[PDB]
Amino acid sequence: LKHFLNTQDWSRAELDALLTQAALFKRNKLGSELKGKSIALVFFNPSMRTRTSFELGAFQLGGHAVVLQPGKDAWPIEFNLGTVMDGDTEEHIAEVARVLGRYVDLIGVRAFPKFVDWSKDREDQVLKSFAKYSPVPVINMETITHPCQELAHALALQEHFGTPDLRGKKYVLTWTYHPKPLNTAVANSALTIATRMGMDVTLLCPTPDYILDERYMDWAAQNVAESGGSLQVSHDIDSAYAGADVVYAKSWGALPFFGNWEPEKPIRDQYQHFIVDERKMALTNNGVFSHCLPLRRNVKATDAVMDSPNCIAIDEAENRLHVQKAIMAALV
Amino acid sequence: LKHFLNTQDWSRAELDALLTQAALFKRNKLGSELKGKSIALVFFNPSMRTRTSFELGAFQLGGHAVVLQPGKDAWPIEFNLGTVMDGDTEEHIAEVARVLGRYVDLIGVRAFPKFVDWSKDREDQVLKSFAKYSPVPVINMETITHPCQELAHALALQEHFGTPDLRGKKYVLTWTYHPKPLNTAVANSALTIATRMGMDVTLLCPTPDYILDERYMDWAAQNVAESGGSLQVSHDIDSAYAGADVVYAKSWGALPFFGNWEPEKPIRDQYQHFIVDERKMALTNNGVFSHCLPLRRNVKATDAVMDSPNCIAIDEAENRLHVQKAIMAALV
Amino acid sequence: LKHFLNTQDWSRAELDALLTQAALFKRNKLGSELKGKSIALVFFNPSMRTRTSFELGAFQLGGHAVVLQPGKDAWPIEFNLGTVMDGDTEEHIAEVARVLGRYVDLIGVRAFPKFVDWSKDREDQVLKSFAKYSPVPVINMETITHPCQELAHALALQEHFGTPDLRGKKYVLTWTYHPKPLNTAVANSALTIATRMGMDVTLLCPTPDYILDERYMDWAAQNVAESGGSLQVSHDIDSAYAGADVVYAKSWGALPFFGNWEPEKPIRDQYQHFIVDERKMALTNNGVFSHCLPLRRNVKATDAVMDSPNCIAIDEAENRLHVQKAIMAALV
Ligand SMILES: CCC[C@H](NC(C)=O)C(=O)O
Ligand SMILES: CCC[C@H](NC(C)=O)C(=O)O
Ligand SMILES: CCC[C@H](NC(C)=O)C(=O)O
Repeated sequence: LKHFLNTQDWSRAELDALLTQAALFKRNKLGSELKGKSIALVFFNPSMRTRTSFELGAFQLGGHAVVLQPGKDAWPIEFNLGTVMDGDTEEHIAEVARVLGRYVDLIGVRAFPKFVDWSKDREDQVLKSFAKYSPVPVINMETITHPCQELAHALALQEHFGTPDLRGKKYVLTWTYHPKPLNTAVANSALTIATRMGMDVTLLCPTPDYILDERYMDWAAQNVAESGGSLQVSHDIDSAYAGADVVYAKSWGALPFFGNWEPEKPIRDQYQHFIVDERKMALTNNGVFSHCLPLRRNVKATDAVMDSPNCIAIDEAENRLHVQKAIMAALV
Repeated sequence: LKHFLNTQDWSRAELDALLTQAALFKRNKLGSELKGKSIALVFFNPSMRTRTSFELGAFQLGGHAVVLQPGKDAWPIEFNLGTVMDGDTEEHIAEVARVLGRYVDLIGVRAFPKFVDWSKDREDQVLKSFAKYSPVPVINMETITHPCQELAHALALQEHFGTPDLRGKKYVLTWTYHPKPLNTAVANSALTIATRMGMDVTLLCPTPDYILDERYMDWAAQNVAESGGSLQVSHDIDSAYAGADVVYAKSWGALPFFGNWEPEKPIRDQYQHFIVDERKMALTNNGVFSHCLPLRRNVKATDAVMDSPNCIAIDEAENRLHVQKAIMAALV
Repeated sequence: LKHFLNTQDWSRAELDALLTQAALFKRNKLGSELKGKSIALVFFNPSMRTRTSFELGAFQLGGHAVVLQPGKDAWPIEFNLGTVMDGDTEEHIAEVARVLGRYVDLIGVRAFPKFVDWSKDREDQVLKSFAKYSPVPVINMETITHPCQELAHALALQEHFGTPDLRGKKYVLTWTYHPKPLNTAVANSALTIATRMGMDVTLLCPTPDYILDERYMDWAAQNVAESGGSLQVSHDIDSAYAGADVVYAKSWGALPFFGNWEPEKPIRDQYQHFIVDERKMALTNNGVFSHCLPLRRNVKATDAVMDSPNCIAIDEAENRLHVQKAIMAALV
């Protein structure tokens, strides 16, 4: 059974095929690839673009999406095995996934980490459990990686540069400020796809404490050694931005401070200058800027940067619809 | 770009065309005016009729509605310009409207005032922001006016009297009781459409403090001088109801007490007799009664009045579906 | 006007026809029985299977389901007659049902008892009110009985035994543990359909305090005297399970302790051994086990029992989709 849990699990040929079908769907939006079929969109956290794009995608391909929110409308779910369910959870994922599998043709799941202990969050328990127990394909709508965002992002880049081959371009994945510590998911994904596409990647972040999990630093290393690109970690703003072709910002809490954010607060607060403004973007080679959204203006990026003709965030956002339809079509 | 923010922005010819198409859709409900198209229904407050009627309307015309609730499922939105987003809001309407505009063909928005300061609520910031930043038509699903309700109401009246020409009829817009101070939106809208239709309008309310915002009193004045009707403010029940052809009730907090409801509580509480009962309706010329709903029985109107054959509230409620389909068809 | 409030209200011929159409829909899922039609699914409590199955069912038959949650998105509703609505409820069911009746073709309603006073919960006020005021057919999505579950369950049994005639088989409806007192709805329904199908039924429960409401014990008595089966109440585990062909578990709070659960807590807590495990199921005649779900593993039933090839709960869950489509088709 083929799932869409991570682009890393797919071959470059399969990913290229997805992106191409995405471009094709962008040209002809209505189709019958999902006629009479349905997808259950399970959300354990908030969403605007993901819920909307998947729901419309199913509709445009002749299918139907059922939106579920455990703890809100659906019953809370237990994932640990062999435990006595006398707590807050009403049913086990074993039953949930099997039941849904009798109703729908695809299952999407969004579940952010709990931020109490990275040792447990990094195991990707919710996603793996759905994939384990579901008799139908499972799609990652963001857990500790955000693969649908990776493809929307990659397509937007290929569209901007007018070619599927991004090798050569200097890609800068920069950390940015936010009053709260966030998920590293989008950053892990950006690092993964940027290297898989063979670009010259630079992970710009405040201090070594903000370096991503080894799992992704290693995926990136293997991707580079096979794509022809390169990976580099930096803590100097100006040097990183210089000559860049692409700048992708994202904020995230330092992994070493999981379950202990009290001391990390003052640390991030002294790096508010990592905000993407005109000054930094001027150091790039007429490079493009993007963010996965939602974005806090004048915090993560300035109004000027967001309204700049070089900001392709809205195009990347649109592409979420096209890439997802390609993913659903490929899995059914 | 044409939007449906207020009937006042539309010409009488355009409004007559909408009402006619509404009547046509009421005769033939299934159509293809929205085939493959979609509308994002953004709700910042509760709704039963609006969400249901729009959702079914999109379905019946071959399209699909995506229901969103910022703060509930979708991310909270910021509307103020050039501010530092380090508060409760995650993204700016600038991005929200542009992203949705890449997904859907129409955007509906419902956003009640905050009731903290009428000076800010009356600016209609949420609605204006969507219309400003959206690349697709925007529809007012109720903010400080309720135009979809105006047309459902007008159509119901034309159906009751068997003619589109309502000139001559005596229309009474009466305030009614409610334990809490409410939005003036429906009252502002009733005053607007009743005069636009050229009826003899009387705004019956407890005291001068309950008179509506000058903006709408002025719209009404201009509507009368062009429709042939008339406007009048009254504080005497019996005289107002006498010979009336239509009685539309609605409760609302006195504008002069915005952000300071403590002292207004005892004021409204001494006017519970403004409730629409058999006695008052008997003073009318076999007139009809209606309310936008939801209605608190034995508080706003008595059970007898609600179950009276002269109460057309259910018909007006149904018309919300037909008028809205006419609006969506006209905007696409 | 025909509604689907309880299987008891339907003749055996009509129920047999529903089950047959259910089997037919299971063979050919896409149809046009609800083309252009819609159903309003009103939920006053949580749901995963019910919301999903009804929503997909409407879609597969060419219709559309509108999901509503009073108090969450829709306005709170009042059901008592002739009262002054100055409390938490915004509108009366009289208006709600009539308005929905102008929009949709069917109305489903789920409303659990309040658990404050069985004397009032047993009156089934919400369901009866919808059926009273709605101009369109009403469907019970679970209140104090769960008829859609009854048919999904019955069909699963007929499929397992390879015949619609279940007479002769020994059916055991056993109470099970749960940290909290639950609704008796599913148990009342199981007792009702098991006897209506003419099986040898045994209601196994801890003490006489856990016996179901007389209303259902009486329905069962009348069903037996007409179906040829038999009814029996038991408090001895091993004797009940011995030679059973079917074992259906469900937990519920003792009716005599409604509104006074404090003292019942220690009572249920001393019967945790009523859990359905391998030991008990081994006493059966290679019998099948099922539960309506959601189920707490290692509390209501053990992991071994749930993963046993004799557990048909997933099949019963799937059947909810098929039986419901048969119900909607029959009512339109
Ligand atoms: C697109 C994912 C956004 C989510 N953002 C927040 C602010 O929680 C995150 O950081 O993963
Ligand atoms: C149809 C709009 C109803 C809303 N009512 C309440 C009670 O908030 C209002 O007064 O504007
Ligand atoms: C299928 C109905 C399940 C509901 N369960 C809970 C746990 O509330 C009940 O006991 O009625």
